[PDB]
Order: sequence, then C-alpha cells, then structure tokens
Amino acid sequence: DIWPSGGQMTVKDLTAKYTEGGNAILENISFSISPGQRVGLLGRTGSGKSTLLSAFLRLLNTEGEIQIDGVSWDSITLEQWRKAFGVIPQKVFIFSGTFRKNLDPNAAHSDQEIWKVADEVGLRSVIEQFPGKLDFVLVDGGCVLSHGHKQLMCLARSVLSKAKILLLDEPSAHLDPVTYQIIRRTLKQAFADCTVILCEARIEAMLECDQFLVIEENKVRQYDSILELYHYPADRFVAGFIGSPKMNFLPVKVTATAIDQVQVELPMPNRQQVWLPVESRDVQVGANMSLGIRPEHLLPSDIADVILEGEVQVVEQLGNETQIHIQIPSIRQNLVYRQNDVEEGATFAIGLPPERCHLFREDGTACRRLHKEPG
Ligand SMILES: O=P(O)(O)OP(=O)(O)OP(=O)(O)OC[C@H]1O[C@@H](n2cnc3c(NCCc4ccccc4)ncnc32)[C@H](O)[C@@H]1O
Repeated sequence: DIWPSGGQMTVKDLTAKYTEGGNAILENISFSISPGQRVGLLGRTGSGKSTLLSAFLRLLNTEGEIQIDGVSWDSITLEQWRKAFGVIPQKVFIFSGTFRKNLDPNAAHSDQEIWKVADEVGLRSVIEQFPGKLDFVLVDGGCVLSHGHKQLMCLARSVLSKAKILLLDEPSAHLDPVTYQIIRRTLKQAFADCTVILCEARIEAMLECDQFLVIEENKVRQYDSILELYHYPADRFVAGFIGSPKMNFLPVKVTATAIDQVQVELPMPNRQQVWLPVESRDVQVGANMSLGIRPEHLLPSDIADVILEGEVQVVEQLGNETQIHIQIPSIRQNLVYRQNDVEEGATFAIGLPPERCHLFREDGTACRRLHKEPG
C-alpha cells in the first residue's frame, strides 16, 4: 500500500499551541485540499502561517484531525507521517556519514536511483568533485556544502522518499537565486502531480495557484481562484494583496440599508448618495465604513453617473499601463486611477461605478459583493 497516493488533505478543527499550557495561535481550523493542488498561503503579519506548516509536521502541541489520503495522523509514527511531506526551506540535518547515507538513510535505493534524483535536482556535479563521490564522507555537519547544496539534499531526500505534499515556507526569501530556480524546476518536473502549499509575502511569485488559503482571526477562508481573490476579498487585507497599484479606500457613512444592498455617502463636502450591490447583513445605518475601489475599475468622466474631479499630482508612465494619481479637493484625499497602455497639474475627472465597489467595516471585514463578475 503505497502512501501517499494523490496528495489530498483534510483538516478538522485544528488547534496548534506551542506550549502545553501556553496560548493557542490557531483556535479551531477546518479545510480540505484536493490532490495535486497548488495552494497559496496568506495572512497578516503574525497570523500563524508558519505555525500551520509546523502543525502539519506535528512539531508542536496539536489538537484535532489531519488526514492525507484518508489516513489519520494518530495511527502513524511521526517520522512516517513526515515522510509524506517535502519541506523546503528546512532546518537541514546532515547526518554523520557519506553522501549516499545522507540521501538514502534507509539504504532502500540503488546507486543508479540515487544518481538519477541527484542529476534532476542538480547535485551530480556537487557530489562528483569529492574523491569518493557517493562514498565521500561529509564531516562537521556537511561544512563542504553551501546553504543551497544542503537544501538540494533535503529536496533530493524527498524526491527519493516520494513525498506528495510540499510545504514551501517562503522559498524565494530564504534561498539562493540559483538554488531557488532548481526548486521551481523540479516542482513542475518531479512533483508535477503533487499538492504544493506555497507561502509567500508577494502575490507576484504565487501567480500560479489553483487555490488560496487565507488565515482570518478565528477561521480560514479558502478562495477557489485568483479571480475569486481579486473580485471577492472577504477582508481588507486580501483586497490590498492582489492588484497593483493598491485598491483605493474611501471613508464612508451608511445612509441606508436594504435587503441585498447598502447605501453610503462620500466623506466630502459634496457627500453624494450611492447604492451598492453588496450584502446588507450586519450593517447598521449610520456606521462608519471603508469603500474599496480599484484603480483598474475607475471609469473616465464622460462615462459614469457618480463623477469626481481633481488636479493630477503624478502621471506615472510605465509603458504597458499609465498610473494617474489625482488629488481630489472634493474628497479630502487622493484617488489613484489606472488604464492599460496628459501631464501633471491639469484637471482630471473620474467616474466611480457602484457595481464594482467593495465595502469594508471598521474591523476590516467585507460585506459580500453580489455583482457577478464573469469568470
Ligand atoms: O512570519 P510572519 O511574521 O509573516 O507571520 P506568520 O507566519 O503568520 O506567523 P508565525 O511565524 O506562525 O507566528 C505566529 C505566532 O506564533 C507564536 N510563535 C511562533 N513561533 C513560536 C515559537 N517558536 C519556538 C521554536 C519552535 C518550536 C516548534 C516549531 C517551530 C519552532 N515559540 C513560541 N511561540 C511561537 C508567536 O506568538 C507568533 O506571533
């Protein structure tokens, strides 16, 4: 019975605590990942991203149920459970002995097998320089190896162990550029049909994810696509994460609610009234809100019904896009406008489309957008 098989993982009310009598960083967490899914892990500074990955490996006091391919984490040994995962970057353990042993601790592999994995992870040349090749003894914690060499050995170890779930704890951050690329290369090659949990600080190097997993305060929401994350951020953090330049935020007051709508007024001496195709639940009339609108979605003057005007402070020419920073006097703040593929000072005018406005409460959470964006 070859385990793991696909890479599917289910989580039921997970509680991760560092000390037996400490404080729980993750209260009660449930989710499920389909086999062979590349999942982006997101969260605010300190929310518990690294802790989740540490809880997967059971490296702290853990309560609840984790299951890979319908097998619980309670009827299997730590080292067997950890063999299912390929963790890089990793606290590198280089064992006392030879290259062969460090790659194949169980002695369960042919020398030809070891060389094959070594070659595909770029270790062939690293091993060859040393007298005994595979027979060469690695002294003093593997002090002849660079940081990257050591990570490639952890990786090779996992390819050889045939791991099925990969835990990338900010790889681009903690790796050599030359090492990091090989990791991405073997990711689409050796671990092509594997669950990958990419955790990083920038969406630029997460652009290829089928799924996302964002850590809230108590729950973990999961977005089925980049499109979902872009159009329907369930909080103000997620709204700022995707799309550049950042989403414009406007302070607004709720003048009215409805059944499936919310009305707000602009913060300005112009204080205009506008309805928003946004969920009405948990919205008290009079409350303070933050209206979100992307620079991408802002219409030109001649187009919309709700119009704004101001003097241009910055015209940023990038070639494939043009960024217009408009200092609007009506509203006491700037408004960044954008359009695909006009100098500083002159009066610009932008239209704000109610259909594509996000709405955020004081706490940060978003009122669900009801407008159905195609795709
Ligand atoms: O990396 P960021 O900044 O983007 O944020 P994040 O990834 O969402 O946050 P995490 O790094 O998960 O940190 C989340 C909280 O968990 C606590 N915490 C984290 N590490 C802690 C620790 N480590 C001791 C050694 C150890 C033990 C077992 C496993 C790994 C490390 N011993 C005790 N408390 C530890 C601490 O209160 C942190 O504020």
